[PDB]
Amino acid sequence: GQVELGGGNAVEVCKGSSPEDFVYQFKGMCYFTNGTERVRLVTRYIYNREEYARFDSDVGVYRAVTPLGPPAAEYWNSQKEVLERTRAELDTVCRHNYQLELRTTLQRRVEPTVTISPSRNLLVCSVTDFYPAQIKVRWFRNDQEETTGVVSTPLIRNGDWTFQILVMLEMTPQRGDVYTCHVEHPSLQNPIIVEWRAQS
Amino acid sequence: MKTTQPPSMDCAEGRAANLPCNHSTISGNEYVYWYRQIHSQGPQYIIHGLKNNETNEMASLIITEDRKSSTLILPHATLRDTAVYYCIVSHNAGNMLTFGGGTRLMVKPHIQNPDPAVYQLRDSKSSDKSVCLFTDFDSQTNVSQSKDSDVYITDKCVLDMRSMDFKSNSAVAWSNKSDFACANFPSP
Amino acid sequence: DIVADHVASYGVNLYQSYGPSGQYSHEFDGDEEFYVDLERKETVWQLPLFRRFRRFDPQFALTNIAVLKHNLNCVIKRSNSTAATNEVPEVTVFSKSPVTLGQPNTLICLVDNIFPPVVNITWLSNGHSVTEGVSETSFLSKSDHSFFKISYLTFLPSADEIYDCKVEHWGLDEPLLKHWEP
Amino acid sequence: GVTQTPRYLIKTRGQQVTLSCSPISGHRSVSWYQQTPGQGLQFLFEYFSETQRNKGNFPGRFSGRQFSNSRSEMNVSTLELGDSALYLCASSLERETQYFGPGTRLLVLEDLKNVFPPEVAVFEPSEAEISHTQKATLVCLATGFFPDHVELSWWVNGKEVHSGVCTDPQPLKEQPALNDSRYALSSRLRVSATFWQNPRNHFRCQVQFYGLSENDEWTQDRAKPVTQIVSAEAWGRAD
Ligand SMILES: *[C@@H]1O[C@H](CO)[C@@H](O)[C@H](O)[C@H]1NC(C)=O
Ligand SMILES: *[C@@H]1O[C@H](CO)[C@@H](O)[C@H](O)[C@H]1NC(C)=O
Repeated sequence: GQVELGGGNAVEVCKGSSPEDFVYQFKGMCYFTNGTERVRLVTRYIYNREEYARFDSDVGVYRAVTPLGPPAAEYWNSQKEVLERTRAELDTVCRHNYQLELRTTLQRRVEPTVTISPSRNLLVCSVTDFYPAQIKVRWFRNDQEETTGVVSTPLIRNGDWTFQILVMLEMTPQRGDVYTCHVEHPSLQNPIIVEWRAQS
Repeated sequence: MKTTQPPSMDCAEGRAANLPCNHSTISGNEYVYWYRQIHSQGPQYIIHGLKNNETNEMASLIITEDRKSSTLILPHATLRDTAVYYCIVSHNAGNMLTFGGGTRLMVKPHIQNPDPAVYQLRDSKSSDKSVCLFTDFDSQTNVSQSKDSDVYITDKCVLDMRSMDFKSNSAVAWSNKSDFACANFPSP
Repeated sequence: DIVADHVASYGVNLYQSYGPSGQYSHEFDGDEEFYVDLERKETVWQLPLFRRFRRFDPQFALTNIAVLKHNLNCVIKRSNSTAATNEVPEVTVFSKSPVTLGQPNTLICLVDNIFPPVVNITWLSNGHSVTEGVSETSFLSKSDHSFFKISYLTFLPSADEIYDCKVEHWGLDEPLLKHWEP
Repeated sequence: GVTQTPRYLIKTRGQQVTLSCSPISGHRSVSWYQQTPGQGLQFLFEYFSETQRNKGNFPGRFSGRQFSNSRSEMNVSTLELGDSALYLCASSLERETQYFGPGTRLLVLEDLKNVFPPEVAVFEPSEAEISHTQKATLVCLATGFFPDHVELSWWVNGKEVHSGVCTDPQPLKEQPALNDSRYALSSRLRVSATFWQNPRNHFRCQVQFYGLSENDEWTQDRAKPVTQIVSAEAWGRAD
């Protein structure tokens, strides 16, 4: 639709403007809860990994985190022009850009892919390529859910708007066993089941 | 522009001046700004708003809850509030400032005792030259008559004598034919 | 930190002084929505869904990053010219999908705790620099105000196992060579 | 507020112009605009920290500059007839509300052969107005001047007066069919009957014409139309 906006970087108080490096960061963060019912705008002014000044919508005014930016926070509160839009950015930026998340991000569903492969005995149930990164993966052995011999790696963010996880299982092969791997995910109305049989 | 306005707007002096503005395509991240400007002069910032109704001591601005339209309200319109008022939208993100058609506001004064008369004045440096003056006429009168060959007529002008709070309209007309007559078309 | 159902980063403004380089990007739930090419003045969305329904003016970044260049020279003089501590990064190489000896796949090289954001990633196949089919994402923010970058390599698994991820950073004494085969 | 110099300027083809602007104390975002009746308010370029943050779609002849004290400058090269405009300066705190300055009225002409100073004349109020309404009205008439860069002010006993004065909002073109027509401006001063009928009162219509400078070149046989003050007077009379 219309052009979106972002956090407004307030101006500093100075009188105008391995190798060494000076890094300056600024993050316009926003924390939504229960849809658009509990929006919280928290802008962070960071200098060399050290956050020295921040704004909070729950507070309403700028504050200095470290003794490095009292001159910035106290000056950013004095200017009525700066504090006027900074308070209004939660409605201008976040509460507005969140409405496009419903149309795009928050409606995105991706069905994962489940494969069981031994390693030679460790069994690996690899759930791959899914969204929105909410899954419940369980290992079973003939109607009984294994737990003690199951390794669960954390969620792996692939960076391409997909996720990946690996749930492993140590086992003793007994003839007649059937090792199913349940995978519960929002995009799936019914869970994906992949089995591995004990034979020979 | 993303806004629309009526260009023909006039009101009586002292009474409220409600200048409307329609911006149905405005987003939740665009402010509503109001600028006025006398031509050949720099524009003047008045008031700006996003949600709710805000009041600067110069004028007030109301915005509908649906954000479809907004109106600029002047409490007591004076003679100085006769510029061209612009209604614009802005992201307030270092973007440009784009103007539209605007609203040419004219503050019609109050003439309590109108006495329209056609006077004729003489030049001090030379009695050969002369001008005519139509003054003390109605405030709602189209004094701009068409200019003929070497016959010039100016627009209205409101004199505010602060020593006796007396106000009256006036307009000057002259010619180079030196056979001045200055004929006097009914009043009502 | 702060508990919420969703966390969006509509700033992530970056500007360092080592090499006059910057980066603007929006993030939702850790993933990058887009990044603004500060040289070509273009908004590069990371999803086709965004290219058909989203919209962003790259001028906002140039207007915003210019403020960082002012604030950077500001706090440098207030902090007695305090440099940035070179944190030690760590590399983890894995695959996007279970690799089979015939069907192609995508190799992923994750580099975490990148600060300052001056890092390189180059793939090494059998000691040779693999150039065809290499992609990397822009710097992604972290809670501790560091960064992490992910690199990719489109390949087809075979008998060749030499698939390293050369990562050179100031926090490291020697360049790291992390190779992993399923 | 926003200081912007010069106020008026008259140039020819090929010349260059350097405009300056001092913003509001505390502001460091100077924006430039060109206001024309045929193009409206067109964005030029914006300077913030001695750098060009935003830029419009104007040719390379339109350049800008900014100094450490937030004061910005703007230069135009190889002026054309279409460059004549009211160049505005918008001072902004950063990205917030912009406040415009007075503006520099620029005029580009093919030559200076049609630059005339005004012929100012004052017309005494008739004895017929003084007897009817008990109020005397003086009429000042400035005609035959180009360009319209002019300012009128009344002076009574050496003091500039504002009460009871009125001036036409825009000048009048004596030849509306021509675009190079000399302009005309009128203004009125109204006083009480007894005040005009006092010989000690001295009324003067002052007119400030902004024309050529002492450094410009002049070739025509007419006297050089430099920036001057043309003023006619009228002493009060008691008959
Ligand atoms: C927030 O929670 C309330 C609790 O009943 C619910 O009614 C509402 O739909 C939720 N979402 C909002 C307000 O956006
Ligand atoms: C690698 O990164 C280092 C910074 O630590 C620096 O030499 C340069 O940016 C890169 N050089 C090469 C050859 O990639």
